[PDB]
Amino acid sequence: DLKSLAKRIYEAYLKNFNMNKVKARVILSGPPFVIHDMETLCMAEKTLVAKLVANGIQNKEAEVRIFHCCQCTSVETVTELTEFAKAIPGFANLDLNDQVTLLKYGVYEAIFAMLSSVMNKDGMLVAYGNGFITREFLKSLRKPFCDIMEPKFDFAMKFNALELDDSDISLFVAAIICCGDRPGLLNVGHIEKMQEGIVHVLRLHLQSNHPDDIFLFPKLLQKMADLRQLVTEHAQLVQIIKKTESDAALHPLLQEIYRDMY
Amino acid sequence: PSLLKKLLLA
Ligand SMILES: CC(C)(Sc1ccc(CCN(CCCCC2CCCCC2)C(=O)NC2CCCCC2)cc1)C(=O)O
Repeated sequence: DLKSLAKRIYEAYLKNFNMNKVKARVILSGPPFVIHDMETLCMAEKTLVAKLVANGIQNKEAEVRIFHCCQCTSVETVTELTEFAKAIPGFANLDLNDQVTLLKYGVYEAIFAMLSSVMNKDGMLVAYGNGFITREFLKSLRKPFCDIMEPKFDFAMKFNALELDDSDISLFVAAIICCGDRPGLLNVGHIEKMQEGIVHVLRLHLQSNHPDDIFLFPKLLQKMADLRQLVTEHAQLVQIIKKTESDAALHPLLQEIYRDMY
Repeated sequence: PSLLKKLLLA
């Protein structure tokens, strides 16, 4: 049954992501440590990422230290997304090379969708729910580092106005991953059929869970397209950083994901 | 054996 597909996907999302929207809102309502300036950045580093500045790289610029912490977080999130993908019914029956391709193109769209759950108009919850970085602090970083997060806050504020819950977001992330128009897929037809099943369950679930919003499904299709564009632009900025910033070397896994992408 | 594929095989 399609209700079973939706529940299995939701259960896989609750199991595999450390942060979910209910948990994040519980914390964001009221005690995470607030990073809003350089003084509090340095304090947070000593409490929450002690090893990073035990010596250490703390003679590198603050923007570069933040970027490193962000890379570590993305490496962790790719692992969580991979375990979630492996639990999406039918994903494990795909060609292993197609599974790689789907993850490669889908992870950052899924990341920026899920980032919305930890953002409000003032900032974002970070470090496994233990810190909160203000949106204004991130805007205050030197270029180009101040240009990374702001488009993601802009996406998140509109996405959050749709008032989705984790049961919806889990299906939306599954739809993002199981996308038959990624470049290089071997078995496009089998992936399109899998995608169709997930999208069908998403359409029915939104009708049930959001009876008040008759356009919520096409709104979410548009958000998927917006996320693809957001990822293309993000990758372009990452390339500017990798090229102009010597201390901003990419973790090998992230280099692999970005290579030959867009 | 890419790192992504390694994660899938974990
Ligand atoms: C790293 C690039 C090269 S650029 C990039 C990409 C993503 C992000 C958002 C990272 N982040 C803040 C992580 C902030 C860590 C904090 C910094 C200050 C000191 C204490 C620790 C965060 O919380 N991510 C969530 C995780 C939960 C699931 C949703 C995503 C920032 C930059 C990449 O493309 O990967």
